[PDB]
Amino acid sequence: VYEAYPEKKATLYFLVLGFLALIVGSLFGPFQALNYGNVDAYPLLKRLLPFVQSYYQGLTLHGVLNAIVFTQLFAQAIMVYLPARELNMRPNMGLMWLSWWMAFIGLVVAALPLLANEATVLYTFYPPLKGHWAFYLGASVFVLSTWVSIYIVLDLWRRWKAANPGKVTPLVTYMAVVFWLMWFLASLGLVLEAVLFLLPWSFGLVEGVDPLVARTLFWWTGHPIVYFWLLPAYAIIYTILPKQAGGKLVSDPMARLAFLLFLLLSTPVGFHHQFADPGIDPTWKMIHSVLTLFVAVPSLMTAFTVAASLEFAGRLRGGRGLFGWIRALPWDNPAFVAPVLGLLGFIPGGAGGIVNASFTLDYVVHNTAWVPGHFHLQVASLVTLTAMGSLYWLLPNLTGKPISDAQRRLGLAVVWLWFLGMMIMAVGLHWAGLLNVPRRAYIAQVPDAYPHAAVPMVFNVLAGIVLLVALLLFIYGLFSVLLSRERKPELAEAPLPFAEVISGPEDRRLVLAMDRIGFWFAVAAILVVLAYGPTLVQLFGHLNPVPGWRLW
Amino acid sequence: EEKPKGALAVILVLTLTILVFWLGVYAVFFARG
Amino acid sequence: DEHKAHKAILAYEKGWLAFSLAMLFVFIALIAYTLATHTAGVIPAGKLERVDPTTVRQEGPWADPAQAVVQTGPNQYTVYVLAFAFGYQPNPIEVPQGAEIVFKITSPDVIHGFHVEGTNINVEVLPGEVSTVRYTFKRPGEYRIICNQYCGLGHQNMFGTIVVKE
Ligand code: HAS
Ligand code: HEM
Ligand code: CUA
Repeated sequence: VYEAYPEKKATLYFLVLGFLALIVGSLFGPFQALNYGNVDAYPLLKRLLPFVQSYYQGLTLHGVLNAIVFTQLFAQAIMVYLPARELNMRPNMGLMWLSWWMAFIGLVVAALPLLANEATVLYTFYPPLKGHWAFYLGASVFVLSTWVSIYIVLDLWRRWKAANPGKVTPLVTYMAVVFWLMWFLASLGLVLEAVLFLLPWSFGLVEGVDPLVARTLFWWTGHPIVYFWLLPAYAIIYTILPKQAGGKLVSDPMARLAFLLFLLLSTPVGFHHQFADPGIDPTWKMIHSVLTLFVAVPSLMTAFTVAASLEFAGRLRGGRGLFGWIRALPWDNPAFVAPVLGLLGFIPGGAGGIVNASFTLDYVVHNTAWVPGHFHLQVASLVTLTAMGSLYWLLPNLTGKPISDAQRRLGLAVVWLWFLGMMIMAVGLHWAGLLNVPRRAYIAQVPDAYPHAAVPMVFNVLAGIVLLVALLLFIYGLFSVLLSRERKPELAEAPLPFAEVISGPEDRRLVLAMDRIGFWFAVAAILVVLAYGPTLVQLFGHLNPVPGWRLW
Repeated sequence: EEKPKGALAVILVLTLTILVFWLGVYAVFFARG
Repeated sequence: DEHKAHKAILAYEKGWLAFSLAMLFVFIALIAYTLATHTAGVIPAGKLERVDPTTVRQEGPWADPAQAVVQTGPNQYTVYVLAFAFGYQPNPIEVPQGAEIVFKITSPDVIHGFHVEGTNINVEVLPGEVSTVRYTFKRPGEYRIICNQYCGLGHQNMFGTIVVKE
């Protein structure tokens, strides 16, 4: 297990590191949900943890830990370990263990300041909000790690391409390749935003940073970063769920095309986060809008490919008429159950995002509690649930520890609660957003400030209780899996459960074209030079740096 | 065997849910106009 | 079977595609609809219009708050607003009804939000830059301004007031 696949170990450390992160970050959730239901439990939390000074220090850890530390680590686990196991190759271990220590040292470096109240700036850290230099230095190093993650997978692909000239990229690899490439293009904004401004700014080397340029450059990454969260799930959903589900991936090509399209349209769409900004041309915003409705196509595609697969998996295990196939599925199965539930809520999640996309409509919901509503369905439901369920096949595979009857049932427990709780919370937040309730606010410290929002508050609070149990149950579940001296090697070498693929004759021509990865990559690059170049050049001509503020 | 009526339901629940959300807001949009 | 089922999958994969595209295009047609009417005002101006955050409230159109409102057109009034750590100026903002109001907003500290409850006005305010938005108030009375971009510990507590005179 460890010594002809030590990748299993390096992979396992990305998980623990990540799951300890999701646990710590998550603690603040239940609180913030009640906070949105008009209850102040923060003296209660302040008495659990002496170091918390404000709602906002807590929302910062929560944003950062969960959405930045958890998700990247999961990404690293999945989008490196999966391709390696399909190809039956080892990554450069020297390089792989460098990526780990960089994600650990960046994490640590950043935390010290975060936990000391020197970076209460949210996971977006918009200037002139000026946090401690080690939080910028820490996050940068934390991100940069992913650059080794790109390289490593590119290497494995160079290696397999060579042993096999002419041959088509295997599916998971194909996916991991466009994924890491797309993520390299993404990360250019944030790195430039770090290298050119943030880092000098807090190092004392300049007294000021441009708010518009800073956010424009940040949103170059902060959109594709969410796809950088999703694909590792889509990867699993496409090539492993359908096995767990009792059937097959119905289309190899469609899954590549899906991901291709992500490589193309994930990065040039950032002014969707800036509809509400000055100094960016109305023409460009609409352009960025059309392209955003475009990046929604892959997922619309994904809905169909995936649905079919489950219908056929449920057909295979004797599923009946219009809906019969749904019952026939293995509902006893945490690995099956967790992302299928996530996928139900991904429906609404998406249908929100598209409202969000459509320029003029974004002035109804922008910075309300509706964006939270939205993204929780997305990253704290689907990505996280896919993550959660996946321990039930991935963790046995890493360590060789099997899952008992009860730990499974404890998991089923967690996932049905998490999902329901996430559903519920989405009603509240969406509802609250339409009633103009802003986000990122300590609203329970102004009790008579949203009196027309009485009801959705109930839901928030209710989701807060449910999801507190959800998380506690999970922490217990997780650690029982991790701290049992229960071990067998034979199922730890037992292969990952990859699905077989349905593949037609027409594939050939289509799949060969999508393999022209250098070309597709070049286009993606051009798409970003076209979509951001004009606007960036403008800004870089008329730079108005303003001093930093500390307001916590 | 035959036509993926299950998938065709799902893409139909998706389609119904996109419209509700979108038109639901477009309506609100003009109302706050 | 099996191959028999890949064909008919792919067709409807194309078909679902066809549909979703049209549907997505109609959205695009309805959006550039809103863009051709009056409601398009709430879109910030694109033109860069730079100011200095450390002087904005001692010299120029944001220093005296009683200067805020100016007849700038035959039915057009410009209102210079300052969003700042935990409030708005003037407080309240007083604007006449039915008139086109051209809000010019900025900040002397960090980013704030300018979200006028009841309306489509929802513009980010940025130190160093000027958010130009326009809007015609149709129903009179008090409107409440909400800062919806975290600004520091007093964020939750940063409200203003628009007063639209009949
Ligand atoms: C990881 C999580 C992320 C995903 C994924 C995501 C999806 C989208 N979003 Fe979003 N979003 C926006 C647009 C979209 C669009 C167009 C999509 C699309 O990618 C959506 C594609 C999804 C679909 C088209 C639905 C497909 C459904 C499927 C695949 C499930 C079907 C289920 C089946 C088949 C199972 C059935 C099985 C059975 C057994 C029944 C916009 C604007 O365009 C804003 C700015 C709003 C503002 O003012 O800030 C925004 C705001 C956010 C923020 C806030 C950032 C901040 O703090 O400021 C985050 C974190 C976020 C994350 C995510 N978002 N989003
Ligand atoms: C225990 C379940 C969770 C609960 C009850 C919860 C609660 C909340 C609430 C109520 C908000 C809105 C707070 C506000 O706007 O002031 C929020 C924000 C947020 N949540 Fe969660 N959360 C949970 C788990 C997660 C997870 C696992 C992730 C990431 C994968 C996540 C990602 C985020 C992000 C990115 C924000 C935005 C914070 C910001 O604006 O800086 N949440 N959370
Ligand atoms: Cu100013 Cu929130």
